Amino acid sequence: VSEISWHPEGPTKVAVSYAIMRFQQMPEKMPTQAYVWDLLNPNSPEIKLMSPSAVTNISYNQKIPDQIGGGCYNGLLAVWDGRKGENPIMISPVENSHYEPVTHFHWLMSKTGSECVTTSTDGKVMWWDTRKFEAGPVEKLNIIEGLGENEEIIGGTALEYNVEAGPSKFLIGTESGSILTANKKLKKPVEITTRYGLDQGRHLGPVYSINRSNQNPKYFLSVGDWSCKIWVEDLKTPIIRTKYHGSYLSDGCWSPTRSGAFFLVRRDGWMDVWDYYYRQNEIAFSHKVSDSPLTCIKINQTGGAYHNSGKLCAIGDQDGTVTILELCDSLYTMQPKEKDIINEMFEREYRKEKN
Amino acid sequence: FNKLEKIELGGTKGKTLTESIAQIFKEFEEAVQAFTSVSYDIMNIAEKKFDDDFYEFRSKIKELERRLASVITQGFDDYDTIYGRFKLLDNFEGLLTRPIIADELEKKHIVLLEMYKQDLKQVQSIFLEGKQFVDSMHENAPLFLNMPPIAGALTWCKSLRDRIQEPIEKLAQLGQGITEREEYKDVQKLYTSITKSIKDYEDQKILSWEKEVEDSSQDKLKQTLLCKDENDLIKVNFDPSLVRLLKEVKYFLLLRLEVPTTAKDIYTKAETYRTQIVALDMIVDNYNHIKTCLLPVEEPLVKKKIQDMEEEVKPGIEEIRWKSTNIDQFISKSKSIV
Repeated sequence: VSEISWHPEGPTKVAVSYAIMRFQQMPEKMPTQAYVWDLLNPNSPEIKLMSPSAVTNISYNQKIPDQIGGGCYNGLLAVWDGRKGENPIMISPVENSHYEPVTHFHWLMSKTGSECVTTSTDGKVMWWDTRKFEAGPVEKLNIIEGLGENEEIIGGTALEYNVEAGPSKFLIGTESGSILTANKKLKKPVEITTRYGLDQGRHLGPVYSINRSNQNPKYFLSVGDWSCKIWVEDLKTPIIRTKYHGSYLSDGCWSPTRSGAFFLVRRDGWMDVWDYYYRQNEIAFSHKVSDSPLTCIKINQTGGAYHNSGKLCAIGDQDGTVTILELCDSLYTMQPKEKDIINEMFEREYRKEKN
Repeated sequence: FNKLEKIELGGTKGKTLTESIAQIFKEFEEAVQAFTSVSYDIMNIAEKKFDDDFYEFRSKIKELERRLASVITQGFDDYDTIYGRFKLLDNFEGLLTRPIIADELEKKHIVLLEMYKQDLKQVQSIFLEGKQFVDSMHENAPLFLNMPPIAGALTWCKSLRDRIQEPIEKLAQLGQGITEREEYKDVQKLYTSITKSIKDYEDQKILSWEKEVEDSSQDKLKQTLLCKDENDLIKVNFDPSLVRLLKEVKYFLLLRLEVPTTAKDIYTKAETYRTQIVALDMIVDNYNHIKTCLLPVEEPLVKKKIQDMEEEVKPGIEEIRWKSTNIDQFISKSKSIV
């Protein structure tokens, strides 16, 4: 289960896309379909989404209810409707589509009509229009690193976009381990305004997940190789590096309800929750979801019925099983003065880093 | 003391440590106010009153230094990581109070060296379990997401190698002959042994890969396009291995080191090969639909139109050889007839 997404209206439906990231380990003519599960009945998927090729990443769109957009292994971009499922209504042109498997697929919420930005392994980043796929993506950007006269194209494995950050700033994580921010401009097609960890922040392994806490937009944590790091908006180096971990961390996401605690899922099948409110030095707790490696972790936002924000977390195993874990009420519920304490500690850490 | 006030470590526990540091900075200012007032004095050689003040001031500096040693020791234990502890040392690099703080630093250096021993052992133990899976190309392998398996092993080795050597540059920075310490020397021997094993594995991969690249060159030269089954459903016969070899070369450029020999021409046309395959794929899908989706009554009614296309594409399949591609013209005639 390469990517897991949550229903925008509430945590009642989860969309999971299945594909094999191993190079040439996928059997010829293997099944390439996406199933959207329902919390009420877990025996089988409520609806089935059929695509020409396996979809690496599928995410829900808040702007249009029950609309799912995914990136195929071939690099084709497809859109499905949650209510009817079946075949995909919108498919991008193959040749004009970016080469290699899609790495990340996200929906830009700052538009009258939903738009999707796709970052993948060809070292390019493209912005697409759902209403008018037309002749390829509207904007094409190659992730050159180091500027100057030395240009090397490095594939981007992570794309981070937030409403608080706005449409102006896009966060991208390269295969080399550096993070590049691209700012869309009416005047010039694309600008790589900031390079993150060019010298001291380079990750040993390619960055897989880049996320920013919902409570504070300025602080965003990138999970790369053994240990995920947290960087401030204007500092090239990471503000805080947390320990080291067994195997590698496939995906780490901030808790929407509480800024202080962020969850990282390792490739050893163990998920560990890091809470900075109580102890910065050690993991709050470690849980083994399954023997199989955890490919990705998604945390629900907003909510309805008996489920509050951050109560349910969905983690996708390498085996293909998807498990929803109900977090403890104390962990999800904001603790007294958590927002004030985290801001003071983060600002203090940022000041120490500047010195 | 002025430098100490500016320091903002912001590591592990916060504010309470800063408040203690702020009081220590104030404590130094209070001593300056006593000494700072300097009634009479003015460093007179004849006056011995200043010397008495110096001794009182000497005790105050020692009290300030003693508090700094305690706070510094607590912070080092709190970080719990070699990188985190090292960062704290850089902040206080100019704040060491000579011998008072220096004695505490020696105790800190052995603890930091011990931590690197655990990381080296953990990397090595992880490496051995990971190495067996990578060689057999087993599922849930160390290589991240999807990448060429032979190319990925070299990239994976580099990530492990980078983690091991990040501390060594920082370690060489430490003064007071920490190198002389036998414990430090033992850790260095362990690090050298781990690096040598990784290179051999990389050399086997690159060595074995080099031989595979020579075999792969032949596959591109003699694949062509092959039609299979009773129905003439022509499909690209480009060896799936070629795709891995071409994608394999791009990863090597990202990891630098030494590029393959004679794989450049393939990498030179790598962009062209991708464009040609997409164009070739579209006509093949179009050419198969007419071949097998045609109605039974339709084919008999106009056999000549379908047969001419087959005769037209019959030479094209024979023509196929990645050695020289004239598919743009081949494509224009084939797409228009298809």
